[PDB]
Amino acid sequence: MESHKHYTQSETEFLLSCAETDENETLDYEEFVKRFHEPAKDIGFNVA
Amino acid sequence: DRLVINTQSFPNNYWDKFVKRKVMDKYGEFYGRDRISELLGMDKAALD
Repeated sequence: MESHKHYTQSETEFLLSCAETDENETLDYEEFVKRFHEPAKDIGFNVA
Repeated sequence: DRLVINTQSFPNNYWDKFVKRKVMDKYGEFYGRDRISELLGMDKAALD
């Protein structure tokens, strides 16, 4: 998150909170993106 | 021309002697202040 340098601390912590993790304190980006990015695409296109 | 950036006399003939600091302002925030300064050959401590 902080190496990307496009994400502020607030956005980083919000993505942390929204992210779901197992007992290993680890998350899967594939699950994360399929859950959130694809749904937002078409509504964002409609708004644009 | 990879070398002319490290050269301190960058645009010696080109009258805009000012492009090192212009680039510093443009790309300092993301690519690392110190790393970009060392790529361009200038030194903040000596400047201050």
